[PDB]
This record gives sequence, structure tokens and C-alpha cells, in this order.
Amino acid sequence: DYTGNPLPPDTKLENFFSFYRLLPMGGSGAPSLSFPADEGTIIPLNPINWLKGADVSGIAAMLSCFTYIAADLRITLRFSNPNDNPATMLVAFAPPGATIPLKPTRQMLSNFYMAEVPVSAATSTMVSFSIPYTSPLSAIPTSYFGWEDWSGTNFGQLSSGSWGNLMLIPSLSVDSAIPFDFQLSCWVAFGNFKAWVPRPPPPLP
Amino acid sequence: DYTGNPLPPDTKLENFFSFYRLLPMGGSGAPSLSFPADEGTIIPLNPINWLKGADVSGIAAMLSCFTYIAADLRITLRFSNPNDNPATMLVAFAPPGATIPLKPTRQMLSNFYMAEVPVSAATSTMVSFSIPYTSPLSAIPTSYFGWEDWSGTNFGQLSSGSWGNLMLIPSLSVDSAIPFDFQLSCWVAFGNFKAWVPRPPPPLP
Amino acid sequence: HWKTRAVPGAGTFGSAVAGQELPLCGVRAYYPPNAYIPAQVRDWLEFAHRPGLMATVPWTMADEPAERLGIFPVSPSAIAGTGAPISYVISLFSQWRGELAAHLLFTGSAQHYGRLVVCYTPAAPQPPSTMQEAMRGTYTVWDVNAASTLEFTIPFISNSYWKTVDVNNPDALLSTTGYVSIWVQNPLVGPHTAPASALVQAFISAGESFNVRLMQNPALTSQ
Amino acid sequence: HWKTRAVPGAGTFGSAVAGQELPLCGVRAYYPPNAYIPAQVRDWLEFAHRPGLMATVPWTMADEPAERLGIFPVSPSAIAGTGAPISYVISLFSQWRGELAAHLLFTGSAQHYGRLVVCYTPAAPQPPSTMQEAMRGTYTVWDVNAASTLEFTIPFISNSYWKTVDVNNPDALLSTTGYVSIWVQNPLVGPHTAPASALVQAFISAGESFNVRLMQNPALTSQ
Amino acid sequence: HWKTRAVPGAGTFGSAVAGQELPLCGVRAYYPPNAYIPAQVRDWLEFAHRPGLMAT
Amino acid sequence: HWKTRAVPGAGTFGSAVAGQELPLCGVRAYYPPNAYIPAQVRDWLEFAHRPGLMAT
Amino acid sequence: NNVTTDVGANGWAPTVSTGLGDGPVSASADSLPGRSGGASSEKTHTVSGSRFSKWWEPTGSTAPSLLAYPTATPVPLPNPDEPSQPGPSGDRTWLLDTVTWSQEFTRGWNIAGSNGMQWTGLESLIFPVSTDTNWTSTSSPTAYPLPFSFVRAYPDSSWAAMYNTHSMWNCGWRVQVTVNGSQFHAGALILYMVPEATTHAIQTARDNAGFVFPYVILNLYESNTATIEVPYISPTPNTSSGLHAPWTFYLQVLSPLNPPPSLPTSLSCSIYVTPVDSSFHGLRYLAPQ
Amino acid sequence: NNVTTDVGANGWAPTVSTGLGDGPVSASADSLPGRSGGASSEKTHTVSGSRFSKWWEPTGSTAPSLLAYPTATPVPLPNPDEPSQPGPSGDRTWLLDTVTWSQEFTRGWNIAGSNGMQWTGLESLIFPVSTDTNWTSTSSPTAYPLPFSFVRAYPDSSWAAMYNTHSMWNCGWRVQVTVNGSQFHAGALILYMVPEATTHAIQTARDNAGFVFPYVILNLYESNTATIEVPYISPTPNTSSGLHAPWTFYLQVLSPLNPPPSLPTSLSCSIYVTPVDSSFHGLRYLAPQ
Repeated sequence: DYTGNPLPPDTKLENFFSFYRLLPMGGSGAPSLSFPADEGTIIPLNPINWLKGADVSGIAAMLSCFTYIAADLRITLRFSNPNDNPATMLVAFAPPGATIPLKPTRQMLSNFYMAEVPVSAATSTMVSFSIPYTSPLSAIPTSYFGWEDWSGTNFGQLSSGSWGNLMLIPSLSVDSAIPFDFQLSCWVAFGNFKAWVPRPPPPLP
Repeated sequence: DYTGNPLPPDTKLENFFSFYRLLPMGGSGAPSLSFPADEGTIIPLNPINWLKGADVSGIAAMLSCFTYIAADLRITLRFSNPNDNPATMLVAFAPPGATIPLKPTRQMLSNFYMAEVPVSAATSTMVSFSIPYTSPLSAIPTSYFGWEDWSGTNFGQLSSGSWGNLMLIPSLSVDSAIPFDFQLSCWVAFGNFKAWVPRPPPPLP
Repeated sequence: HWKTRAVPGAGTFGSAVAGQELPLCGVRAYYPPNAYIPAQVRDWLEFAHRPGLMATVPWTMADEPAERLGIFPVSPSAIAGTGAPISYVISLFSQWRGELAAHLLFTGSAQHYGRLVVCYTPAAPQPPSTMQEAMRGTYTVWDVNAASTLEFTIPFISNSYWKTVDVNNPDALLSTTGYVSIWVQNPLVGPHTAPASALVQAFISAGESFNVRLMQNPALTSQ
Repeated sequence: HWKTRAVPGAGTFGSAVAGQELPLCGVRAYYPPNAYIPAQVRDWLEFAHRPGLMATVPWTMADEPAERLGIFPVSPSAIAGTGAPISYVISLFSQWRGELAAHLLFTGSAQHYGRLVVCYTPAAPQPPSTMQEAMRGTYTVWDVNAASTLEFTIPFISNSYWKTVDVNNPDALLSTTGYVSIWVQNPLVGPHTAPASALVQAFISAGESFNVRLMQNPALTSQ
Repeated sequence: HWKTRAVPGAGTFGSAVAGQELPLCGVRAYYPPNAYIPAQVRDWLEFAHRPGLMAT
Repeated sequence: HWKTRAVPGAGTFGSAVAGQELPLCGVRAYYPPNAYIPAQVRDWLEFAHRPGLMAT
Repeated sequence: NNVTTDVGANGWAPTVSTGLGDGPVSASADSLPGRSGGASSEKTHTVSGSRFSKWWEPTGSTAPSLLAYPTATPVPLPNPDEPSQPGPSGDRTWLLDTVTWSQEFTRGWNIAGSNGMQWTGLESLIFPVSTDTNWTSTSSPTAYPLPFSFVRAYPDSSWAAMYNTHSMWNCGWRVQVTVNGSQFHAGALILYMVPEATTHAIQTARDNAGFVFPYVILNLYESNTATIEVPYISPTPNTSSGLHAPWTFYLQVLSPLNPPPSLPTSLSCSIYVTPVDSSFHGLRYLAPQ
Repeated sequence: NNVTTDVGANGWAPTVSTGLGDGPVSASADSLPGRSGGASSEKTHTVSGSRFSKWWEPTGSTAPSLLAYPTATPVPLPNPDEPSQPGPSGDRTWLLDTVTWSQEFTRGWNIAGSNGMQWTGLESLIFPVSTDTNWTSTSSPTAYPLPFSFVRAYPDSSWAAMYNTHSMWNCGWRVQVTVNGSQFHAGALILYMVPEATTHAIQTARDNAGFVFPYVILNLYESNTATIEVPYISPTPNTSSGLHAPWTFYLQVLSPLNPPPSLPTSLSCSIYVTPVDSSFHGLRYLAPQ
């Protein structure tokens, strides 16, 4: 038998990381990212890029307690629309290791695994996505001591060590006279979360 | 046994062509086609018409790697509505070999297998369709060395070698003073995709 | 067709809700072999079981008997801000229970002798003021010249089954279990030309019955 | 009636999502018999197994020993832009693995004699500069007067299980496997009034373990 | 409650699509006997089998 | 996909209707032992069985 | 997995196509009775095994020399008439053309002689194909469209006799070329069989990826001849006479002719054509190509 | 319960991934054939046990001295070549460096000598790592990056010989330090093995939570030496030579040296390094670090 008292969950990394948490936007670890309606944006799904980036409570701070991780990414995007007309967002999945186009066009993004999200007027619309572990590495490292390329130009990075890149293109049926920018918010969760080589927790006040 | 390592998919033409890709609009292989709200348009489901038409990455370019193909067509249409009032689109399926009417009317298109799509105001609406292999030929050729008719007027074409033609008629309940045009975007996928007689891939830069 | 009706809360995103995601990758992925990587962690309590320094308590030959060298309450004001790995796991969650394992490592000389009494007193309105008052609780008189480290167990002599991790109300009935303090029992002695002082490194980690539940925003807005 | 609630992402079109289509043709179709048509292809790797010319390397009687006749890196900058059928299959996808089969067809005369050493060196910061430096890797000294074609296997001596097909970063650790080069071992010789030059046609195709996965936009935006 | 999501093409009327109709008559109807009526046709090809003048 | 149609009364809140709630707590909770507490009431009629002064 | 899409799978009876839910509709194989044809080599055509009531009634080349594709399986034909076969008088190796191969020709230069046709895909073919303007051009011819070039070369053969008398035909094709060079000669030719030759298909056959098509190389280092055979192909089980060229032959240069000094700067080539297993359906009046 | 989310669970065949409903997609374990490597100590690499048709074919320290982590299980390698092993000439205990430990050093002071490198994570490493500016700094060095420091210390060893000749390597590491103090000396050093040392990781190793990393304490109260060993780690089964440091050694001060009066104010330390079970794959020309 057990008896048992079956040790409550919440202690298990498979359960703890299944819940959604606000992803810090690349750069300063900002809670939101603003991009124009003309070109769109490309948001990398790379841990190292998320932990630029020593935060405090940010999900990044929790992931920085492990050296290597391997899980199936769950991502929820929010597109805040400022103007008074409805729009449509084209979200395409570039696999980790794929060539990212310089000018994202509707035709080229259609060759990847894409989704066409209707966005409502004067409000934000939410949509959830599921991506399996597609990285060519055995485990995605959060920290890396070395160079990405043999020439040694990029230090402490592995572009392929990620779930890939998400390419966004806004679409409008009406023509606006003033160019406006969308606001983007991201949530991330993990399925079948596996972690290797623990690291010390980040400091606090 | 196998062991196995069951060779990943993505290599199989049955799986590769099941995904949707942006169909080039007849003429120049444009990503979109503009048609007036007064008469509508007729979009042929003919490979040869899609590969006018040596493109680069276009789904047409992928289909040009096979001489003969036979599959069940999946098509998704997008009707971009510019004006501020809602509308309704009448999409009817003309079978391959059928007589296409000169003036598409609501009464005549109702005798074919049709669908009545509600279109929203100031935005685009999407709708997906499934058509089985209805061609009278054994396999639809992407390239053809000969004449369609015994008189020898049309060279390198087979109108029946296709999934047919889709006839579109816009409908409005309100009366607009200015005649406006709809924008059309198409995606295509294939079920039970079978290909015969491989052809060399198209060139690139 | 089926008939349906929407309940209140349509289009609402939940962190705890399952089955919201739609597939953004078509093909079945195969992750490369990763069995060569050792040190695979699966639980947050394993971090808590690792040692973690909390206080560097000094001890000189000039210190007389009944001299207090350190004291801390067993409340989220202290146990959640020591800097040890266990303190980080506690701050992540809202409730804790079970025993806490304290390890006092004597980093003095092999010629030094003496005793330090480590006392654990359960919850009370006022902390212990003198050594003998602190020795009325669960204590252990530790002779430093034996094994390097002292294995002091902090028992979970608690009012309820769980203790709350609220930094705003640390002295609550359902929050603190009491105080743990270090007093000089026998003065530090040693031969001449030996060091006149000896540091004692105080570590803290989770006992075998230590648990935590109900996750909260980390970092904390503290103060 | 059933009660329901919409998750985020209503009315969204997915290329990888199934069950979106509605029937636009009422009757059950019957396709005419097509078993008379031969050469039925079912896999993209079958294209990669077909031969494909990559480089027309010339070779004259004036060429001395240790003379380089050609060299190319085994990276998406070269292997994806040769013009061979395999290069098109590689550019469609983002990752590749397995052996690559090289075939050097000697289209010279039946009176010509000589040797060309074909070297494969794994990944390194700098490519091989001399013949002997290139011969420190996996090589084969090929006598041209035997069978017409040389069957040189390019082994997958790789760091990871998969190599990325990114034309922007070809020299990455997870992208290139190394270099393959042709050097003049023994000078081309033959009787007088024989041709003073002889062309060697270099073909490339997929080995029996060659695979590719994760589809990407074809054409590429390159440069 | 069940969770749901609408695919593209909501509220679209199809001539070939089944299960669109809702009942506009409550009670179960019983049609009067019609076995006395001869010459029951079931196929369009039966019309084609009947003779038809084309040229005099 | 399933086909559906909404009956009159969509988005209506009912005190007697079940299955309206969505989970606002992710983890499975375990309540502390409460068998030590006596005088457990389960019915409103037990209150009615207790005495009650009405007129002096 | 079973990708995230739905190829079929299919359905029936009311599984994947009911009044409650739908998946993508799929077409089934049509099981027909009739005479077994379509696939050449394996003809053996024989008999096979109304169904409604009426209202009024109660590595590679130039290794060996085998078929470019393996022969496929026969199918039941829609027409009931018995075919006419030319036999050994028709199915035989004919001298298609004799052409010169000079050293001036570079990589991807299509070679053809008097019986050949200039066909790069851009030429405006005046109907019918027997018009002289199609075969006589300002520049040198390039292709050998089958059977157009074969019927023009021998208009009095038993094969061409039935070809001009039947509306449809069905046969495979075998092409061989003999080029004799001394042991001091060097160079390589490629014998291409291009299906449904059009502008883009013919230009890609000149390029590096052309080896996807059926091919054999005639390398002067070892060979003096090279043979290639292809079974029948078409969108229909029988090809319309005078209006469709399923296969086209292309003899192009891989490595330019490299002759020894003080010898001729060109070698002669002899192109042969062989129809394999010929049948003709639908006999009527004489209508040439 | 089974939390309210869905970790997997997974699906198949058409259960958790059909055209009627979806849950989150999950990746499966790739079952590969090959040579058993990756996991050090348990190498024993041996042979293991196309599959599609073609169209043209028919408590803690300083208690005992054991490995910081237990050794993991081997995995099939992607490369087919047989490895080269240095054996006892390579896998041995080398004198890495000799460094001084003075009493002036405070809590969390990283100690390193001539063979060590200044690495706090903020130093701009000029590629390649063998550049002298990386090892010579204005301040005292702090870390011992493996194998960079080991190969630099002994560039003529059989281990470094193969290291400069193979593109990838695989081995564990064992570090030991001997510090002799009399019974009158007091103080404690910590032997840290830091995986993937970066700016934040190295500074947290100086702090209170650093004992999450592999560690052993060299307390002068009882010990004169302390040993620590770690198995191999990396994102790939084999580490790229000259471009990746999986482990880095840190000898920092817990309790400052407290020497008896009238004696020297510093003690000498001797740092040893031991590669455990070494294999090298992909032989080619000499490319040093």
C-alpha cells in the first residue's frame, strides 16, 4: 500500500510548468511589445533570448534554475488593436533551424504551419497555440558558454536551441490614413517538462 | 519487428500536400484577385492554369515536379469586403466538363452544388470546401504536349483535366452608390495525393 | 445538428485551464536522445534538500556563558529570506509544513574546545531573553570538538497542519512556529597561540517530511 | 441542448489543422483507372536518390601534384545550391542527416592514366590548405583508369543528430559537417596525340540513410 | 460544458449539405395508400431508354 | 466539426443551473482533518426540533 | 501520427459523412469490366467478369541497359473493339536518323538530323504537325517527338499504316544510339526520354536536375552504344493519333567531344527507334498526322 | 488529479488528435540505431540492432568523496566512426596548478594561479580562447575552464593531442585539491564544479545558494584534501573541441584563512585534474584551441 497522504502536487516540474505565465518580450523583458501594422514582427521562442535578462519573478527567472530543458511549448498570443476597424493576424511557425525571411509576405508564410486569426476592433483578441519539441539539440540550454558559429561572432547563443520563431503579419480590409501599431502580449506553458542540471535561484530583495 | 526509428514523415507526398498553401491567381500568379460586386468571377481549378506560370516557391512550382496528379481537392476562399455593409457570397461548383454559363445568375448557380457564405463588413471572411476527384481523365496533367480540340485552336490545355470551376456571385441587401470590388485569396490542399512521372524541380537564384 | 448554449465566461483565458491550444506545428516531432545528461531534477523539494548558508555566526574566547550569538524566528520573514535554496522554494508557495534540518558547521581549529547550546522554542508572544529561558524548549548542547557539523532538527511543533507564507503577517498564529537561537554554554577555550576566534557556518535545508503547496507570485513585492 | 464555451482562436485558419472543409460536391466520385501509368512516386527522398551534377572539374596534363581542382563545404550554402535534385529537397526542409553519395564520372580517354585523391575533412574553423593536410581526413585515392565512376561516400561524422539548413548561418556548429575537396595525386599522363585535358563530372545524390524533416518556405529569399 | 470553436464557413447554406432543416410540422404524418398508381419511375435513365425521334 | 444551434436564453445565469463554473484554482486541494469537531448539522429541520420560547 | 491533417482515412457508412459532422470527401476506385490494356508489354487483353428496373417493364548509367521505369499493371478498357496489331513488321528496330556530333557543341546541346524537329517549347506548331514549316526551321533541329518523328521517317510502315487508320494507339518506346570512337576519343552524350515536352521541361532537361528524367549516358571512355527503353504513358489508356506526343527523345552533350589531334573534329551517330508492344483501336477512314 | 492542466497523457491513434477535437501535441522518443556513447564511465560502444520503395525500382560535504551526480545511461551516437582513446596516458591525475591561499581573501573569493583564467562572465573572450589576452589580465585569475585550462597546462599530453586533432570529445572530470595546515590552522575552501559558467551563474556560485551546484568543502579543522568528480554534460552527445567548456572549476573561500600567530599568513594549494573515460570522434587535420 501507500498510506498516503499522497504528497500533494505543485512540487512536480511536470505540473508546475503546465500553467501559463506572462512571457517577457525580447529586449528589456517588457510585459508588452509594440509593432507597426505595415511589416509585423518576429518573436523568437528561445530561452536564452528570454533570459537576457535576469528578472525577478518572471517565468524566465524560474527557467534560469535549470541548465537544459526539453518540453512541448504551449503559447497564447494577445493582439491589442487600437483603431476602430477589425483586422486579421497571420501567425506562421518557422521551425528551429529554418531560414527566416527578410521581408515577411503572405505567400511565403503560407508554406510554414500558419494560422489566420481574426482580430476584433478597439479591443484585444487571444489565441492559443501548441508546438512540440522541434529543436535539433537533445536539450535546449538556458545558459551557454561558447560560440554559436565556427567564426566566433555570436557568443552565448544557440538560435536552433529553441522552439523556433513565430512570424506575424497584420492584415486590414479597410484603408487607414494613419499608420497604427499593434500591442502584443504572450503567455507560455510547457507539456512533458523535463529539466537537467539544476542552477541556483536568482536573487531578490 | 522494425526498430525503427520509423523514418519521420514530411517526406511522403500524401502528408506533404495535405497542408494548405496559397494558390496563385490565374494570369500572373498574383497572390490576390480583384473582382467587381456586379458580376463576380469564375476561378478555374486547373493545374495547367495555375502553372502558367513558372513561379519560385509557389505551390504551382511544387506541382510542376510531377507530370500527372490525382487527388481530392481541399480549397479555402477568402473574400475581402472593402465597404461598410455586410454581404453574402454565392459559391457554386461547376463539375469538370460542364458548360459554364456566360452570365452567372442566382437561379442557374443553384442547380450546381453551391454554398451561400455570409461575408462580414469592413473585413475578410474565410470558408473551406472539399471536392473529390471528379475529372474524366485518369490523371490530371500539369503539362500537356498537344491540342485540346480536334480543330487545334487551344494548345497545351485540357479544361476537363481539373477539379472543375468555382463560380462566385456577390449579394447585397443594401444599395451602395459607388460600385466596389471584392478581393479574393485562395488556399489549396490535397487528400489521397497520388503523383506519376516525376519532373525536374524549377530553378532558383 | 446539436443544440448548444454558452455559459458565462466565453473566450476567457485561464492559466489552470487545459485544452485551449491549437496545433501550430503539423508534423510529429522526435526529440534527440537525452539519456546521456545526468542530474535530472523532477521536484522543487530536491532544491530544498540541498544545503544553504543562512548565518555566519562568530564566536570568540572573550564570549562569556549565557551570551547570545544569534536568533531568528521560524516565520516567512526569516525562513523565506535567508538566501538558501530552501528559502526560494518557500517564497514560491503560500503554505509549508514538516521538519527543517539545521546544520552548524564548526570551521574553527582542531585545538579549540567549548560548547554552544542550540535552542528551539515554540510559538510565544515574546522571544526568549536569557539562555536558561531558551533552554526550557527543545535544545541540544553541542560540543564543537567531535564531528565537524551539528545535525539539529527543528521539529514541526505547530498549531495547525499548515503554516502560511505571508511576509506581511509573520507573527500570526498560523504562520510562525517559534524561535531558534544560539547561546554560549561553555566558553571557547584552546592553547596559547591558537586563534582567539572561530566561525560557525549555519546551514539550513529541508527535512524528510518538509512540504509546500499553493503557488504564489514569486519575487514578492517586499518590503 | 449541450452547453459550450469558445476557447481563444475562433475562426482561425490553419494549414496543419484538419476538418475545416465543407462538401462542395454532393455525389460520390469515381476516378478512372490509372494503373497503366508507370513511374509512380510517393516520397521526396526518391528525387534525392536520383543523380545530379554539381561541378564540372577540369584536369589537364600540366597539373602538378598537390594541385587543388575543387573544394566545397558540406553546408546549406553549397549542398542546397548545386542545382542537383537533392539540393532542391534539402532547401524545402530545415534539418538533414545521413550519408551523401558522391559520384565522380571520368569522361576522359581510355588511354589516359593518373590519380585524383578525394578528401573529406570534418568540421573545423579553417578549411584544408594543402593536399597532405586534406589527406589527414577520410579520403580515397582514385585511379581513373578502372571503372568510369568513383563511388565516394561522404560519411555523416556530425556533432548532433540533425544539421540545420540555414543559408544565413552555414558555418555553424549545428549546420556544417566539413569540407570535401579534389586534389591531383598523380599527374594526368597518356600517349602523344592524346587529349591534353580530361573532364571529371561530379555528381551528388542521397545515401541510403539520408533524411530530411521540418518543412520550410522553398525558393528562399537568398541571397 | 463542452468547449467549441467555429471553422471557416459558419451559417453557409449548401445544396449538397445534409441536416440543415428544423421541424416545421410537429406531428407524425401518414401518407394515404398509393400502391394503386402504376408506372412508378425511379431513375433518369428509364427516360433515356424510351424512344425519341431525332431526324425525319 | 459538429453542427450546432443556440436555443433561446444564451448567456443566462441561473441559481438552480449546474455546470456554469470554470476552474479558478489549478491544483487539487486537501482539507485538514475535521472529525474532532462535534455537533455537525446536516438538515434545517434539526433547528426546528430544538426548543424555542413563543409566549410567556 | 498520422500527421495533424487527414488524408483519408475515408469513411462510410455514416461515419465520416453524416448529418452531424463532416470530414473531407474522397473518391473511390472505379471497378470496371472490360478488355485489359493500357499497360504495354503486359497486354493480354480478354473478356472480363442494366442493373436497374424500368417503369414499363414488370546509380547509375551508363551501367546496364534496362527499362527506365518498370512495366505497370493492365487496366480494363472503356472501348469494346478488338485491337489490330502490326506484330514483327511494326515492333522492330528502325533507323530513325543519322546525325553528326562535332566538338563545337557545348554542354546541353540537343542534337538532331533531317528526320528530327526543332522543339525547344517556344516554336509555334501549325496544326497539323505534318506541316513542313514545323520540321524545316532556320536553325538546327533538336528533338525527336514520338511517334511524330517515327511516322514521318517511315510513312509506309505497317505501324504508321494503322496509326493513320486508327483514332488511338498504345505502345512503349526503345531508343538506341551507336557512336564509334577510337580509344583516343573522349566525350559523353545523354539519351533523354522527356515525357510531355514543354518549354520549361525541355530547358530543365538541359540543366543539372535533368537526370530525374529517364536517361543513359554514352561515354566514349567505355561505350560505343547506349540503349534506353520506356513503357507507355498518357492521361488516357489509349493515346489519340496525330494529336499527342507522350515521349520525346533528346540526344544532348554532357562533355563536349574531345577528339585526338590530326583526326576529324566530328563523329557520326546513328539513332534507332523501337515501338514495343503496339495495339490500335477504333478503325475508320485514313486521317494522317 | 491529475492537476487541472494536461501534461500528456498524449494520444494516438485518432484519440487526442482527430478532426473533431484537439489537445496539446507532444513529441515522442526517437528510437535510433548506433554506437553507445554520450554517458561517460559506461561507454562500451558497439553496433546496434532504406525503408521506402523507389519509383524506378521494381547532507553533506566534506563527508565522503563520491561523484556529484550518478553516472547516466548510454545513448546511440549519430556518427558511425570508431573513437580514439588515449587510455592511461590521458586518463590520469595531472598537476593542474599550484596557487597560494592568503588570509586577506574574504568570503566568496575565487582563487586561481598561472594556469587559471580570469572568468567572472564579464570578460570579453577574444576568439580563439588560446589568445594570450584571455589568460593574462590586470587582476588575478579566478576560474579553471575545462578542458581549456587543462589543454593549455599540458599541450603535449596524449589527451590534448587527440583534442587538437578531433572535432568532438567526451569525458568526465575529477578535481582534487590538497591544502596542508597544522592542527592550529582554521579555514574552509569550497571546490565548485560550475556547468556552463556565465555571468549570473558564477556570481550565484559565490553566494549562499551556490551549494545547489556540485561541491565539496576543504575544512582545515579535519581535512587536508578534498576530491570531487562529475560525469559528462552537454546539449550534444559529443562536445565540440575548442569551442565549448561544459565544466569549470572554482576554488573559493567559505571561511577566510585563520592562521595561528607567528606563522605564515598564507598556505600553498595544489590543484589536480583528472579526465575520466575519454573518447574522441571525427579525425582530421590539426586545429588547436
